[PDB]
Amino acid sequence: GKLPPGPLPLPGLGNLLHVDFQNTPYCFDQLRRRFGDVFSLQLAWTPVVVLNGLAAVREALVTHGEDTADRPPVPITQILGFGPRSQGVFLARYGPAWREQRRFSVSTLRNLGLGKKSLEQWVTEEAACLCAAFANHSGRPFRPNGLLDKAVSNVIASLTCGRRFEYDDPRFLRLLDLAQEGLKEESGFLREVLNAVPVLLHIPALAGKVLRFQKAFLTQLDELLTEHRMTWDPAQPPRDLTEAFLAEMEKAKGNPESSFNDENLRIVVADLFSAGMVTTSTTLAWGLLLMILHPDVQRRVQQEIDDVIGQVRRPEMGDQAHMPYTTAVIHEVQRFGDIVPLGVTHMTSRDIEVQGFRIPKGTTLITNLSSVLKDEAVWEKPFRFHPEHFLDAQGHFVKPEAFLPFSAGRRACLGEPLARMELFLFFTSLLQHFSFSVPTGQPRPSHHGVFAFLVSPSPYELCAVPR
Ligand code: HEM
Ligand SMILES: C[C@@]1(c2cc(CNC3(C(F)(F)F)CC3)c(F)cc2F)CCSC(N)=N1
Ligand SMILES: [Zn+2]
Ligand SMILES: [Zn+2]
Repeated sequence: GKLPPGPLPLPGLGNLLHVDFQNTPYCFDQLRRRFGDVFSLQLAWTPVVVLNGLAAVREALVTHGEDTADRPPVPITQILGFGPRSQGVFLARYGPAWREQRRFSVSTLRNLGLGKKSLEQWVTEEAACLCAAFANHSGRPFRPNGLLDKAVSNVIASLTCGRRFEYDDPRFLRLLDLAQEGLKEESGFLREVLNAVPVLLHIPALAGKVLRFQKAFLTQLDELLTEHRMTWDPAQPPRDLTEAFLAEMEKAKGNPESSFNDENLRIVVADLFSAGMVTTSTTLAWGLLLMILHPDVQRRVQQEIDDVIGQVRRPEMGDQAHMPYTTAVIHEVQRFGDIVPLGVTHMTSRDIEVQGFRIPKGTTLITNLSSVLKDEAVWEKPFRFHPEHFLDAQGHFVKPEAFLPFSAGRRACLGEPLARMELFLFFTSLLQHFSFSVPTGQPRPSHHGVFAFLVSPSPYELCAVPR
C-alpha cells in the first residue's frame, strides 16, 4: 500500500531539521494540518509514523493491537541489568517475558485492593499525612510539588515494599532526588546517539556517564529490597507486590523460562516505582494549579464535598459515584494537563494498515495522545479548563471516548486503577480541608506547561488556608 505522507527527507539527518524537539507536540499539530492524521518522519536511522486523533490511535492500538504492542529496542539498558528473561514491564519487548509480568502486576494490584482495602487504606492514610504537611506551611506560600512527590511515592512503596517513609527520611529524599534526575537522563540527546550503536558503550569512560543517576537509583533501591527480603514472612499471604513476586520466585526455581528472578525483581519494582511516582504527582500538581487559577471551580468541588462527605469524615472510593462534578474536574485536570502528550513509543511487530496507509514491520509508532485530548472536533473548548467536558446539562458525569490519558490497547497503563484512586482521594482530601489561592503580590501563574517527555506545570507557589 501507500506509505504515509510527510516533509522532505534530507539525505543525512532526514527530518531532524523539521522538528524543533522543544514543543514537539506543537510542531506535530502543524504537520497534522499539512499531511493529515497519519504522517511519516525519518529521525536518523529510525522510521517513525505519528498517529493523530482517536480513530488513528484506536486503529493501531486496538484493531491491530496484536501487531503494535511491542517496544523499540533500548540496548543501553543492558548496563542496568536488562536481559531476555528480565526486561521488566515498561520497556519489555512483546512476548512471554512482558505478558507474565504484565499479568502479574495487574492481578496483584487487584488482589491487594479487593481483599482488605489495603490499596485504599494506604492512600487514605497517606492523604492525612499530606494534609498535615500542608498544614505546617499555613501562613506562608510554598511550592506544593515536593510534598506531592513524597505522598505519591509512599503509595507506591506501600504496594511494592509494604511500607511508607517519613517526609524527612534521608534515604527517602535521596531516592526521590535520584529518581527525578534519572528521568532527565532518559530525556538526553546523548541517549538517542548511544541507543543507535551499542559498542559505543564498550568505552569505559562513556559507559559510566550514560546512566550515572539511574544506576544510583537502582543501587539505592537494591539496598531497600535487601532489607525487605529480610523481614518477609513466607508463611503468611503476601503483604505487598514484592512479597508476591518473591513467592513466585521460589516456585520458579529450576525454571529458566520464568521471568521471576532476582534480576527482574529490581527492574519490575523500579518500573512500578518510577512510572507511578512522577505521573501521579505531576497530575496532582496540575490539579492544584488549576484550582487557584479557577477558584469558582474550587468552590463547587468543596460544595459537593460537604454535601456528600462533610469536613470531618475521610473520603472513600464509594463516594466518587455520588460526586459527579468532582469526578468531572479531576478528569478535566488530566485532559487539560495532558502530561504525556506523545505517550510512550510503540513498534510494529508486523505489517499493518492504518487509515488506508501501510506501516512496515519494525516501524516506531508515536501515539499523539495530545491530539486526542485536545481534539477540536470532539471537545467543546479543548484549550480551556472546562469541567463541563465531562458533564451533561443535568449534571451527570459522562466520559467521552476521546479521554485517553492512559493510552489504549494491550500496553495501556496498568496503573490506571491505582491512579484513579490516588487522584480522587488526594484531591478531595486536600480540598476538603484547604482553600487554595494565588499568593498576593505574585503574578498569575501560566497555565502553559514546560514540555518534556512528561509535561509538568510551570513553577508556581500557592497559599493553603485551613477551613
Ligand atoms: C496520572 C497517572 C498516569 C498516567 C497519565 C499514565 C500514563 C501512561 C501511559 C500513556 C502509558 C503508555 C501506554 C502505552 O504504551 O500505550 C503508561 C504505561 C504504563 N504505566 Fe502509567 N500512567 C499513570 C500512572 C501510573 C501508575 C500509578 C503506575 C503503576 C503503579 C503506572 C505504571 C505503568 C506501566 C508499568 C506502564 C507500562 C505498561 C506496559 O508496557 O504494558 N503508571 N502509563
Ligand atoms: C519514563 C520511565 C521512567 C524511568 C525512570 C528511571 N528508572 C530507572 C530505570 F531506568 F531503570 F527504569 C533507573 C531505575 C524514572 F526515574 C522515571 C520514569 F518515568 C517510565 C518508567 S520505566 C522507564 N523505562 N522509563
Ligand atoms: Zn513486605
Ligand atoms: Zn444525564
